[PDB]
Amino acid sequence: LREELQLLQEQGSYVGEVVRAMDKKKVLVKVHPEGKFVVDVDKNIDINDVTPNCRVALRNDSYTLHKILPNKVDPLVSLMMVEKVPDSTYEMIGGLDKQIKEIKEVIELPVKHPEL
Amino acid sequence: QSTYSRQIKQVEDDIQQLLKKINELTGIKESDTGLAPPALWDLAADKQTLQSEQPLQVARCTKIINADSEDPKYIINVKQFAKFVVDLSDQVAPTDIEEGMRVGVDRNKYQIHIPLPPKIDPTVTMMQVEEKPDVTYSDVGGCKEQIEKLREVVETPLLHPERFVNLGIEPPKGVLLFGPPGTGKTLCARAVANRTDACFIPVIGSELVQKYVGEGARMVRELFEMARTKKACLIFFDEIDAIGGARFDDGAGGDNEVQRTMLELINQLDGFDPRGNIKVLMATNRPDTLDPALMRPGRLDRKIEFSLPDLEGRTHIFKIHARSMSVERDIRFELLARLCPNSTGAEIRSVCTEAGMFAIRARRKIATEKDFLEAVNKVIKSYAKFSATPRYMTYN
Amino acid sequence: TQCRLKLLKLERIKDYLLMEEEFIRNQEQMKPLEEKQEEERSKVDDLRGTPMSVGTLEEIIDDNHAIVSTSVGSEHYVSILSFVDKDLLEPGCSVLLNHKVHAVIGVLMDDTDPLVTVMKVEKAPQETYADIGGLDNQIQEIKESVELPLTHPEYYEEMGIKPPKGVILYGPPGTGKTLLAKAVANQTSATFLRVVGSELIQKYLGDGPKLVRELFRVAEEHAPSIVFIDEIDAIGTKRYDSNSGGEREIQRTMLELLNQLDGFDSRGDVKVIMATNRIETLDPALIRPGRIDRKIEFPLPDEKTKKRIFQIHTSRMTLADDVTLDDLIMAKDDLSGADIKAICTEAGLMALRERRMKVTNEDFKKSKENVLYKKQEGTPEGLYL
Repeated sequence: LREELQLLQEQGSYVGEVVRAMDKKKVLVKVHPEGKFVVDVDKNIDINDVTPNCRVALRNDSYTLHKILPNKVDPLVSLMMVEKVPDSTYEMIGGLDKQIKEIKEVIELPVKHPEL
Repeated sequence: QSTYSRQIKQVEDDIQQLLKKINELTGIKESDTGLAPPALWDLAADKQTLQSEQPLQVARCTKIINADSEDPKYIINVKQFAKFVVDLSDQVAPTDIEEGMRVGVDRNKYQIHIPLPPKIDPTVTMMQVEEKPDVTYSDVGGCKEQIEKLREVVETPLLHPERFVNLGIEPPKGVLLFGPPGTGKTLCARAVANRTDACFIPVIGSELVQKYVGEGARMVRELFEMARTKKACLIFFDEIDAIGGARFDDGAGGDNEVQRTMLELINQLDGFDPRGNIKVLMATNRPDTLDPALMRPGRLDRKIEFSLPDLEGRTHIFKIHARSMSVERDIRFELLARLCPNSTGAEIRSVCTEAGMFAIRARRKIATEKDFLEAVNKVIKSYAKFSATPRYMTYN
Repeated sequence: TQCRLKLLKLERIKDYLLMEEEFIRNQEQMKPLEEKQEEERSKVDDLRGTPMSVGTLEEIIDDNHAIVSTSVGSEHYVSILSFVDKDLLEPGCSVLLNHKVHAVIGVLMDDTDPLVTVMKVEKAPQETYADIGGLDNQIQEIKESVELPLTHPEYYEEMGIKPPKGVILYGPPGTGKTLLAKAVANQTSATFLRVVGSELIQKYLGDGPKLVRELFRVAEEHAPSIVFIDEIDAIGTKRYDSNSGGEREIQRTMLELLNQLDGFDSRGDVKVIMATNRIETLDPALIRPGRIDRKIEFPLPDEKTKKRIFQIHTSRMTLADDVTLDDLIMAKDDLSGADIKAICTEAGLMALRERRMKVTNEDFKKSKENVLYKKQEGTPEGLYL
């Protein structure tokens, strides 16, 4: 408990994500509400144990990395959620049974198996 | 020899391994140092590092009002648009910073070390700029009637204002060069530019239009002024239907963004002041889009039409072009030009280019009659229908 | 020839060995590089420290200062740091700044944008050269213009003309105008940049001409190049009325391409092959002879040209005696190369509907009807003939 206040008090923190990871032992991170910064790697997380577009934590005024958040973030993943895929099954829609066959062949078949 | 060959392959790996040591000493990548000029600069450089002269944040001074607490203060508005009241760092006098002038302030300590050069905020306009270009003098047709008319207005005050004052003639201002694409408004302007040997800034208006309404306008005034200050400047404004279009709105659109900039150019040429002796040339793609302010004499003294180069011009472009080229000389260069229909300048040259290509194709030290006939019969049929001129000329 | 290779090699051996020799040996002996060489390495590394703010080099000023605009929302007129060179900061490249006090520590990054990525298109096409049969003359014309000066510019610039550039591809659409640029591009081995003409007019205001500059600038840097501009016909045909940039946007874009092409810029090694429907529907500003020396008009494809293209597609397709090429070609009129491609692609698709992985004479006969209607359709024309 004694120790917790010392750990707890810190300059602050930031949340960025790795845009790119160099071969120069610096990592390119964009902190979310500010610009991009190029910073040296920490002990815990560096270039070999990171893959880009992995959200990573920073401890402020040094921007050294703490722990890797296992979740991935891209602009594309949020977009998908916001637009929202429908609930309605082809059955529900039906009476368009003649239509579900026609659409199926051109859209669905080449994405599922482009191999064929 | 064999030993020497081995090194060719090798040097590439050898530079890659060494690369952290190269980077530090010569430059680029890890520890960028040039070693030749930053070394020499190093003693002066130490003064700046010690001070808060880094940062020295981009700003322009609104007003130099001094006030109490720390006496030498200036009221500045930064280029990102918020004002700070700042201090003077001792290294200049309050005289050096002046109202409206561009100035540097710190971000960590807000104070002026050295004032920032005024009016050089467009980078976009600079992108296009090549000073004194020209394809080669031979493609022009050399001295045409068109070139000579252009020199009287253009060359002569830049070269000598002395002769102007002596005779007692007002110095000219504006030449308006017009015609549909490819009648060479830009080609002739480059040729006179080189001859006069005045510094030459040509610019496309399409980069002095950028972001929203009013930012492009700031770029045009500052650029123009800067040139005006400069003694013996020639500005060739290249293709303006991008700061030169029609004036209207209909309230389902609007030409505004274009008109703000166009009007800003027009205003500046003579000014509300007498006139300078620094020349402006405008190249326009339509004579149908121009408003009367631009047309007034003293912002446009004589109108010269470079549209569809003249009867003399069609033959000169082929022969002066032909002169340069290795071609047959038993064919009349004028016959090929004459065949060309209502020829734009670009079109006359198109015959020479197509004619020569066949000759290069063979790899002869001349050309033959056959190369010329296929070229010219092809040009008369197809190209002429497909020129700029049938569509544009009726409109204009 | 061989002797030359030895001379070139001569500069390069000395460059690697000298840099290696000098760094280590000179800190060791007397005081030449010595204290000064450590000093540059150390000072830059400490100032840079953690973190560094990224900025972009807008301009360089002659008085040991520069205009950097930083990615923190503030612009700076920086002062140069001791032992960093002003004149190694490219206007193409972005520079790294120490984020405590703004001075250029150095360039570890040149940075990258999604804007670059549009211009650069890599091609590795299913159909390429010798997968096109017939219309043999049309390929030879293209090459005299594009391939021959691009490979060997030396005579062409030397004779006195600017090098003949490009070709304009017009006539009946469908001849195989798109295949031809991609195929010739492999033979010459020119970097193939593909960008649509309609993509250049977009919502954003003033981004439109800037993009066109980038398209040309990147083509030039890559070195041998051809820019295939697909569907350029599009700017002219449509006054879109769906862009906030408006009629203003269309105007300013159209001029910039002309500027970048030749202009006063007069860039070389950049051929533009223009794909259009017709050049009678194309915008009159853009079109004009003497930027493009040669124009090619394809004839209507005949029965004869059609057989050679089909033999190739038959080779790519499942092999059988139930493939009947001749019948389909004969039935059809004097009409495009595209159709030969369409009959083969629709035939495979058609098979999947059946629950068959076979493409037989039945899939083809059904395919002949749809392809023929869509493309031009013979039953209107039969009356007029």
